[PDB]
Amino acid sequence: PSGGCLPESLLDTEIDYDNLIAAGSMMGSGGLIVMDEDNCMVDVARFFLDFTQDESCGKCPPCRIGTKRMLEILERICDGKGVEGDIERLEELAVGIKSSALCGLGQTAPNPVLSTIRFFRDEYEAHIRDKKCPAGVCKHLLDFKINADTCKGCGICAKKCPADAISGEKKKPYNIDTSKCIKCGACIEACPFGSISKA
Amino acid sequence: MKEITFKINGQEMIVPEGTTILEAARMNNIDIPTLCYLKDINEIGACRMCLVEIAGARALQAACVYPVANGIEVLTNSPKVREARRVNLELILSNHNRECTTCIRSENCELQTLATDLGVSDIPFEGEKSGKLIDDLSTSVVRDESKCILCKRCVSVCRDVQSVAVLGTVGRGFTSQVQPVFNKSLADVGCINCGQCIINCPVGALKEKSDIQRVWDAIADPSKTVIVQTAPAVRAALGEEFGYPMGTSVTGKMAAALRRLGFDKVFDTDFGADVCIMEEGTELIGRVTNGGVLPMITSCSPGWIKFIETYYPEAIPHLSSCKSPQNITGALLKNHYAQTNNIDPKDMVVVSIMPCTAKKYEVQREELCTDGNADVDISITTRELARMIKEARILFNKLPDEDFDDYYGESTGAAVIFGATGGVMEAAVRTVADVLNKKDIQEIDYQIVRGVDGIKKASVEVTPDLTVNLVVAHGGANIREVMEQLKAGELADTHFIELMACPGGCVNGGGQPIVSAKDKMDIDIRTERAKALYDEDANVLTYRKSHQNPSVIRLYEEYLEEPNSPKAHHILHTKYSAKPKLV
Amino acid sequence: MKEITFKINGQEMIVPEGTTILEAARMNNIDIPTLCYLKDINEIGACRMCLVEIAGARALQAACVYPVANGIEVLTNSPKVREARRVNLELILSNHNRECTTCIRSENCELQTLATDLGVSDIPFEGEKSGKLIDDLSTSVVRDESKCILCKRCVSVCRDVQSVAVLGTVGRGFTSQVQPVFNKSLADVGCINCGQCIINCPVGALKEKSDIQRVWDAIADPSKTVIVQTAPAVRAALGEEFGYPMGTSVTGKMAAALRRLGFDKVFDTDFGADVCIMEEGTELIGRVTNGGVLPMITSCSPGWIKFIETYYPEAIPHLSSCKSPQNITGALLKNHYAQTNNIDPKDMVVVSIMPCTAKKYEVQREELCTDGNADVDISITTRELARMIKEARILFNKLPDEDFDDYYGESTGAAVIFGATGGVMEAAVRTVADVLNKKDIQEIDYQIVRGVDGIKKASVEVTPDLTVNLVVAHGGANIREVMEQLKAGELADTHFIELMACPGGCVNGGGQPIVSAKDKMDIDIRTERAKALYDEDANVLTYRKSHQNPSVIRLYEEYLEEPNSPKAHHILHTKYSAKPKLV
Ligand code: SF4
Ligand code: SF4
Ligand code: SF4
Ligand code: SF4
Ligand code: SF4
Ligand code: SF4
Ligand code: SF4
Ligand code: SF4
Ligand code: SF4
Ligand code: SF4
Ligand code: SF4
Ligand code: FES
Ligand code: FES
Ligand SMILES: [Zn+2]
Repeated sequence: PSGGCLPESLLDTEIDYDNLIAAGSMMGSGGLIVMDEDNCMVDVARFFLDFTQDESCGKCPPCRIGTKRMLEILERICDGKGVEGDIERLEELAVGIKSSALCGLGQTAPNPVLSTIRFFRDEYEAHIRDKKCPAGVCKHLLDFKINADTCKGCGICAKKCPADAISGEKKKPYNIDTSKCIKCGACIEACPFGSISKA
Repeated sequence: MKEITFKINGQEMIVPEGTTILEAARMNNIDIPTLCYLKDINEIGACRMCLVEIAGARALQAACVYPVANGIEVLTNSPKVREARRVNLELILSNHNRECTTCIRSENCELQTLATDLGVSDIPFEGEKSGKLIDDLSTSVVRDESKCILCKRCVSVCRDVQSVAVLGTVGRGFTSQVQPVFNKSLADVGCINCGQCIINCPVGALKEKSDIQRVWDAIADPSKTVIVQTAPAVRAALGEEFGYPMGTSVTGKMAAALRRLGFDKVFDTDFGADVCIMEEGTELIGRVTNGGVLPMITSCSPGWIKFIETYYPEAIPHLSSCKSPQNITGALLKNHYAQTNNIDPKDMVVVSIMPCTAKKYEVQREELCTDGNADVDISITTRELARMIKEARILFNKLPDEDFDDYYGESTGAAVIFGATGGVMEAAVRTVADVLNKKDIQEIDYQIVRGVDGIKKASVEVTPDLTVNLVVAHGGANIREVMEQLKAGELADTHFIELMACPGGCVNGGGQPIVSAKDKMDIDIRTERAKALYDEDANVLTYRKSHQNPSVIRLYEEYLEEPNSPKAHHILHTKYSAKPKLV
Repeated sequence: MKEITFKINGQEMIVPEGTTILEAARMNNIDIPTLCYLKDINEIGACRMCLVEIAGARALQAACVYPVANGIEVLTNSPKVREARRVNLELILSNHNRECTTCIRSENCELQTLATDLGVSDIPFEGEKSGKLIDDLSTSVVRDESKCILCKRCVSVCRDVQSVAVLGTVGRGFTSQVQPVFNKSLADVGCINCGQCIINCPVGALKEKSDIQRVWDAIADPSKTVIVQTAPAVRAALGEEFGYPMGTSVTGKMAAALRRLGFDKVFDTDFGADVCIMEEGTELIGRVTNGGVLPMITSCSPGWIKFIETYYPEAIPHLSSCKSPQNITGALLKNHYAQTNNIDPKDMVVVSIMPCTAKKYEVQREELCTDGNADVDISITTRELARMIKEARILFNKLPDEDFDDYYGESTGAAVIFGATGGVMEAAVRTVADVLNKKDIQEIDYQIVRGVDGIKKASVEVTPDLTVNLVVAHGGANIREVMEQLKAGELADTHFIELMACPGGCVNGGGQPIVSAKDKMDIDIRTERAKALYDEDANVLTYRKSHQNPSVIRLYEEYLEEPNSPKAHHILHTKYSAKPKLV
């Protein structure tokens, strides 16, 4: 959480003091974590942002109040309740907090948000405008579609839908009500054929 | 002492080492905002409003507790530091309750002044606040943590100045609240009800319960005749409520305003204080002629006797059985004036105005009832009186003057200095010296102990055979150390220890109205109210000895018989039991 | 006069006819709340906060509107009245936004005083408010109906005493609100930027355009040099928002404060006003000696000249080609000082203060330009300066005194009295008498027309051959009626017509900080402005005459030749055009 992400445009970066601070990140203890296309990069910023809220020593008002007041902007995107222009409200707290911290967390807390926006601005717009997760990770922003060719139509997933958003007749691929299920995902593993994919 | 050279805004200053930029710039007529800081007690700087940029620094530093250094340049008018102060301001305002129309503090809340000070306009934010729990179960103090903004000034003043410290900070983040221990209430722990906590909070997180609905019902009941008592120190700072200049006395205007309220009768404390001093001296001469329990202490302020009973009750034989002077005059009014006017004692109501907060606790006590009836009914402080007279709203500055009445309106300087530092026992020494050896003294010096301020020693002979030793301690820490040496027996030689609960004496009662941090910076306010009361005492042009008062001698002859009578033992003298400690 | 009897709280009183309970109670030291009432203007009682109990009545009646009768005993301390006003205050509190941390006046809003005075505890009544919109398009004044409580005083003060009448009520129920005609913005309708529209609204629903951000941007650039300017009448109003007693000159103190703010140059309106009076006397001589258009009329205020050009385009040939003094100072500063000091005109910024709110309109006007460059690019008000200095929040009360700079800050009393009502004509007749007949006069006899206050007439013998008549008209109704009689041509005899947009002089202007209606009850504030101004004028130790200043004639034979030179005709005089009317 003390540093930032290093995307594919910076593979020839000499990792030292003056280059990675010019890249807007700091080594700290030296932990190195590699990400791929299989996880959404939106909510993992909230994952490091989970760390700072539950550990903050509770003295300075930014590291108390400004932290959790910055969660609800992310999760309303993460459940599809956000509006356009909220990412520019994030940029208001971007330079305010870092100049107004006492505890060592406060200087280094929002820098994961700072690192990702200057490369991955477009994928937020997919979360904000298209209402679609590129990695299919954000639970409330994903929908399930079945494939007609691979589905047998046995109806095992029909027994495992708690909201009963799937219905139909035997021996044929069923129909999916997108808005009716809670997107729990209990039906995808119960199919022995793997006929359910994330859209 | 070391000299430090530094330039602020291009201006060079030589200061003693250890002083900070805040007070140095205040000396240079420059102001820095503050919520966190108060002198000599709280230097943590957690408010994060007093920011300023220092050249040669990685990030910004708070001017509150940043120490001075040689060769440093300070500039206080960059756009970035203004932006920092403003953004901290809306992050505070998104937590702190915005219905400031119905706040108790209302007018001079520090947060409103700072909100207008930085001139913020937009609140673009929606958030979730702390939990709303009303602890309306205590006797004096009600907390509303929906308003509390984690100043930690309250816990600091209860920690060091009080040396009581029944408050702490728990939880993480939003769960970090200031609370008593075990998630209990203040009535469920040993809170002294001092009043320093409720006066030093800058946003009105601490309030006192209204009793004014019962007062307004009482004045609206024709079957009840109302008597309203007055304090010697109620007019010490009341005029500051109306923007008056400093140390103003409005006693005649005060009396006229009270008589414009439809209140039936108005008395004061002064005769009760005089007679209380009388039996204090009488029991003194009794115990020095019989070899009584020594060292002896008073029983005046209820807060410290509650302190010494709940905490360390081992000195319980050293108390005096007599009540507070306001209790004495309440009982005297409830019996002798009642039989004088032939009015049933269940048909009038008594209300008294005290700047000390312990009286609304003391009225709830069960053993201080006489003739099957309570001694006093309703206790009122100056804030309550203040917006009550502002509620009836007679424009105060244009009233005429009025005097008090027959019998009980006369005043002497010995009970003018009743609220002052040690004037009660000073007058006690005057009375006992005049009784035994006819000595005329107008003032007695005190000795300051080096190492701790606030403790004063005096030892002046009453007779060449009998010398009496006097110490007066004010403030909870001072109480704790004198109690510690009393258990050590260091002052086994002395005769009198005088305990004032709140610091600076009975004249710094928590019931006095709120003062600003700026006003506490400029003039130390007990000095100005001390000058007002000392000019009042020198302005007492009739009597400066208590026992010469003919009215009290008349009441002695007609109803009180002889000093320390068996009837005085029956009426004027009571007993306290073991109150439970839940600490 | 007829004498009528009543009894207030058991006290008998004889009053003349027309005396209401409210003013008689205030005379008899009794105070009653009001929002509805103001003297002589707004008497509707529609706030319903001034309720007093009258015995024998079916329901309660409002004190302001109720006329007295013979022998009625009334009381003002009942449970009935207090509960009724509590209910009505609870009700009226529901609409206005409780976000008082962003209310523009904040601590001076008297609704807050009523809230903290009447002991309102909770808000049990949530709900939904009117239809929201903000017309932030007008260049001077912005409305917000989320704070308005519909007291009708704004439309009353614009309708009658100003004789403008461009506001009204619309709708039924919640759709009732105060609007202009056909709900367009104030910028295209016949508003005059009166400023009395904003100064009397009790809730701050009327506001200025806070344009401090470009002040900060201009001072934030090191390459732009800033030249500040003080109006001759602002110094009698700063202590009002610093709580000072009446009429305290804070002149050198605010000079030192603005020097401490880091502004590059400081100057005053005095010298340009002197130049303008000399110039106006020169066209006086020119028009009299050539038999020009009579009467000639000055151009001191932008308000009434905009009023004429938007209302009465047939009256154009009687105007004065000269501009306001502030424009003249801006032009001379960007030409003569720029050429002398070799500083580029587009690299300088000039900001000036004047409480007259109509000035923000003329900065919008493009025609007041020198070589295509606006004469002054930015200006703030006295309230704007107060907000900025409380951003700076310097400890104002402990500053030393300083003087302004050379050449352009010199002082004469003849333009100390410039800010008063009619001092312009006084200085004009002084300079024309010294030029043409060597007469030294200081004060002029005034005969005011009977029945009308605000119109003033005189006849001064300037020369034994030519006697000049004086007409001074300040206040909207006075301007309206002198316009009506000059329209018929009744007053062709006179030569001077003094039209002044605000009533009571610019010492009763818009930009001055708010005073409550309570303080206007005792003493009219223009009286103490007049006394402070006259004490400033009578203590001027060097000069009392305008044209006798060496610096003005130095700049005359240095750069500007003589008044009404062709070059001065190109840079000091210009033409005016009519403006479109959509009322
Ligand atoms: S940033 Fe540091 S001082 Fe501030 S709340 Fe977090 S741990 Fe406490
Ligand atoms: S369990 Fe698989 S094969 Fe059977 S109906 Fe569901 S998706 Fe089709
Ligand atoms: S995601 Fe869950 S609720 Fe939605 S259809 Fe599948 S099993 Fe049912
Ligand atoms: S803290 Fe109290 S006085 Fe201050 S704004 Fe909030 S409610 Fe009002
Ligand atoms: S009681 Fe007052 S000083 Fe203490 S934490 Fe709460 S708001 Fe701050
Ligand atoms: S009243 Fe006194 S003892 Fe009680 S919590 Fe407050 S400071 Fe502590
Ligand atoms: S005034 Fe002070 S010392 Fe006296 S009872 Fe009250 S708190 Fe205690
Ligand atoms: S006008 Fe309204 S918002 Fe402004 S201070 Fe008064 S109550 Fe608050
Ligand atoms: S805008 Fe102001 S003055 Fe006009 S009616 Fe509303 S509250 Fe009254
Ligand atoms: S600015 Fe003038 S015309 Fe416009 S509303 Fe106010 S008083 Fe009326
Ligand atoms: S008279 Fe009034 S409106 Fe006209 S310029 Fe002066 S202050 Fe402004
Ligand atoms: S008092 Fe909080 S930053 Fe100094
Ligand atoms: S002015 Fe308030 S009721 Fe008449
Ligand atoms: Zn996603």
